[PDB]
Amino acid sequence: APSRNGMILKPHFHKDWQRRVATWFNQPARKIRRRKARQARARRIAPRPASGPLRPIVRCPTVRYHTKVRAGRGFSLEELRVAGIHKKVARTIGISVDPRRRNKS
Amino acid sequence: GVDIRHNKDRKVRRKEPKSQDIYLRLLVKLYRFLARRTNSTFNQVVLKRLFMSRTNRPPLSLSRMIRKMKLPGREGKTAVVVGTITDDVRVQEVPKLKVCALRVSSRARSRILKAGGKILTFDQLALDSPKGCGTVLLSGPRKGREVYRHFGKAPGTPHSHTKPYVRSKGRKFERARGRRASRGYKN
Amino acid sequence: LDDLYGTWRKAASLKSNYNLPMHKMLNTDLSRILKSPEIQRALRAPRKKIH
Amino acid sequence: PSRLRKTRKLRGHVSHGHGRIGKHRKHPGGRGNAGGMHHHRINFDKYHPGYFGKVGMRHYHLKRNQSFCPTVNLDKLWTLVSEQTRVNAAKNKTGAAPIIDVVRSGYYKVLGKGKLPKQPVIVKAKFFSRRAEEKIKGVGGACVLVA
RNA sequence: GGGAGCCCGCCCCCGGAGCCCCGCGGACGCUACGCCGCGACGAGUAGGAGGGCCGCUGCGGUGAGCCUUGAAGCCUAGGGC
RNA sequence: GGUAAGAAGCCCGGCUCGCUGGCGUGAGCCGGGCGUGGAAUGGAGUGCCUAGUGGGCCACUUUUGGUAAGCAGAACUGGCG
RNA sequence: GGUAUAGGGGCGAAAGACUAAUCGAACCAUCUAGUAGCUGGUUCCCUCCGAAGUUUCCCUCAGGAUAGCUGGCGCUCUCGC
RNA sequence: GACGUCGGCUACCCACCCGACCCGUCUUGAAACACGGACCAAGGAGUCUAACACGUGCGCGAGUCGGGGGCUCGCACGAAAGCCGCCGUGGCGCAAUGAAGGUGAAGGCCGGCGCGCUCGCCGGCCGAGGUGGGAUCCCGAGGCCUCUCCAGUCCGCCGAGGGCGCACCACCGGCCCGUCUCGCCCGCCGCGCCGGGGAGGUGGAGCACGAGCGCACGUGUUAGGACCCGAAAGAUGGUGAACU
RNA sequence: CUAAGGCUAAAUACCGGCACGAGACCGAUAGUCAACAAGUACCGUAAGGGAAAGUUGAAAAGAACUUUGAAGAGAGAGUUCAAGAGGGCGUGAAACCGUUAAGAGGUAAACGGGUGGGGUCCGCGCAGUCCGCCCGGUUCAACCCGGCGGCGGGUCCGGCCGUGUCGGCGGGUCCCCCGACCGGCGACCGGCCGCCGCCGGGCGCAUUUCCACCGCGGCGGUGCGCCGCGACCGGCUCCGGGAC
Repeated sequence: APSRNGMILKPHFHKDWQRRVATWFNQPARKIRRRKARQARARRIAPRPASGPLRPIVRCPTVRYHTKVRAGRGFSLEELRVAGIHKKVARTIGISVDPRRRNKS
Repeated sequence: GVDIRHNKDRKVRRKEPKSQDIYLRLLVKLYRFLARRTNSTFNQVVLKRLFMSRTNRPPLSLSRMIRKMKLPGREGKTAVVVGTITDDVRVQEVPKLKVCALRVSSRARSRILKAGGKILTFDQLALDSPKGCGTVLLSGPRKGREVYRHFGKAPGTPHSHTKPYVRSKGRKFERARGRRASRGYKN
Repeated sequence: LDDLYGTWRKAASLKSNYNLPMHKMLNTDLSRILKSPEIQRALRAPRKKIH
Repeated sequence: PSRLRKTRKLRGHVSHGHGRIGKHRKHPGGRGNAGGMHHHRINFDKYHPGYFGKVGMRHYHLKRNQSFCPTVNLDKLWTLVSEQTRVNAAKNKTGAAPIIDVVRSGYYKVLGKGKLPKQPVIVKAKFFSRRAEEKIKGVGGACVLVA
């Protein structure tokens, strides 16, 4: 029942949400586990970079941003061909390669 | 056997600040002594404003303080603000001032000190002018909060321009029956 | 400690954007302030002749 | 804190602060927003006018990125650039008129709200308002369109 | 400062004038969230608010705390607030 | 049961009007001169959060239906609640 | 004695009779802490303030919403200065 | 008055006088021939999460934030704490108005050019308007004096009167967006079913030199079991012809 | 982009299973139904339903032996600090019951206000006249010498320190030098003065401090219990007069 100018709201608590409540008491343990796994991988690849393969320069769609530059999925085949790098050898050397990227500009 | 309505016999005005911080209480003691000794009403007003809550002493903007000090007559007078002085980014020329306030933002403090002004606390103001001579008392806009936009005559009433409580403004959340002339009525 | 928190006229240089909080009142000793000549020069004679 | 809560002061009171003529029943008025048209119409029409009924055109696949266009007023325009840029202005006896890139600062459209100081400046933005352009021309600058 | 009055000079400082006011320093009264002085009032269900140095349990600090020369608990025709 | 018992009022001087008019109105702007406007009592004004209640009853006076009712139903005031 | 018919089903020389002391829809478990505008109950003290059964709307008449009555938080000012 | 005498308001028992019907609840009305009630011990009913609204406290402040992640530890104390070109991707606020295409918050004074045409175009200046009420602050004639008459700078209190006028209220104007009416001119890469501008009404949750963000607490409203206990019912899946 | 073919760990979830760590959680009517021979006893033909139940003692040292009784049960004796812990045995409350002591009893019992009587012990006393200051009837303060420590002060005396400005541009924000003024700020020292305190020496007795008494002499709160009287005031109910 409304009472003297309250906001009209519709809580989405009509299902059995208490059975599907997801707690986060394992967040610090999960962070510790991820940190340990990352350190283990870094020790596994002793001279290789911890982050991993190189990522290309990529711009953003959705003109909302239109200016930000981020890391790409992988280097394009035309880029590899211009640089004189074989696509299969790039994977073994540590260059991220994806075969779906286009090159308009 | 006397007919006296005790409905409003107890005055609800504040007597001491509800804050438990010690510096404000020391200032309260100082201005209590100053108000109960000196004949100036400036000390009493300052004490009453110190008693006021956070919402009752809104921050004062640098531009508003500048425009209030630019009025003819209050030349070379110290500005007294019980709230906080906040920097205004849409003003370039800031003359030197003499500002007394509980707090000043870092940007406003830098602006005032770079302009050649002086900033004083309330104890320093009491030491300088115990009775508040040569002081201009200023305060921020009390009705500046968006809370007061929802107050007054309720919406859906003729000649009412009150912002209703809406979860999110949009096309299909309001401006329908009760607001559109083509749908039922409007106010 | 100074490099961790900084003084009032210098940034922390170990915390990206932090400075020490400002004092609401500087002369915290109100006993010294109350009996100062400046204040007592503008005070009425106290009434302690309670009837 | 239950210590500071009201329920501790209601110990010993029979009705527990909810009246005794009419008990605190479970749902007397209806659950949630029940009766928007019936038995709560007065409240829904005196506090939420325009709740019922449709208006406007539907837009199925709406994207906020297409209509994203932040705006900045001439009231706060030199704040986008460093203060030393404005210090090196109205000086040097050259008419430098520095360039302020609004898109770099994060806004697309420049609006005409506020007073602009008497200092020429080159404003680059995707969109300009007529009043903002008039203010810039009167100050002595130039509006530059970018894509 | 000058001119003078119903011969000139002092007419002095509280480390001491001694006090019903002493502006030279100031409680036995100052846990200033304290203390002190005047007036007016005190009904009450539903209901609201405030204060609890009222009570139970556990936690962070603190009583150089208590305790087999006797803890909690329980009983009491004892002394009490 | 509404009003009026003055400063938010009177007396002048000058401007504006795309309204109204033969000149004139009428309204709005600015400058100046004049203060206790009947009795008695009160310190006033303003903004939000807001529980409970929405079964009442009785009494002087007026009064509806009914023969009458510790009957049913109204008006002012006061009580119980 | 064996066997067949198992619950909106069986069976009934028909009584809504029988179906494991229950039959106008058996028993056990789960949904389920099903819903109730309806009963009942609702836990320490003191202090201050302190009500209504009335307005209008609702398939409304044992209930809600809305004004009204009420409490709290304040704030703006005047002064036995 | 002092070796069987004192004081013990309160609590043990008894007597007297007055008053005095059993508690809780529904109710206009309860001691009721209204309902629950032999007695005692233990348990026992307004909680928690989420979304809001208001008020209060704190920090920063046209900004605010830690959500998530990463860097330090083998976790006693720690699943804590510190830090981040992540400090802001992102949320809220700083801009609103239209269904939308879209548009989008400032003016005034002075000199000049067009016929000052309440209109347009060139330069300079002031730069959030005005009236009334406005706590406070400034000037303040003059008065009060001081052991004698005058002159007289100083410490004062009152101070008629005159002003700048915070916050806030009422009103008048001004500005932004949608819409209606009357109208005159501007621009060109494409001279068009182009774009822009004025005045007068009106609608808006708007501007008119800002006040928000994060945390905590209190109250109220809801969704959840939702202050506790309570149905007649409904559905799903299994077990019964040992009685009949 | 290339469907009607296929493979693939990683960041993801884990109220079951194995083994661990932790708690601002409950402490035997609580916490899982289950702290114990718990899905056990038991119930229903069956699907299924489902409990109650911890504590002697440090150590059984678990009461040898005599005696009454058929025995259960006692009376002695013994162990134990404790059986006033005796095998469902730690602490052992209330309802309820038996017994001892006191009091009372024809308007059911019980309750509030006011006293009185009797007991329980409590605090006095073998007078309680409670004291605490000033005054009368064995050494040192007074005064000097030496030492030590402390406080305050200015010529800022000299040096540090320290805030605002000026200067060397000497190294937007951050550092040194001499010179000057100001706030000389409780931010520190070396000398000087004044004062105070302590120790050690003089100071031998009209001073000094102790212990006790006869003064109830001056002051203050008080009396062990029961009381009585006087004067002043305030608030009341009255009485006797005279005079207009």
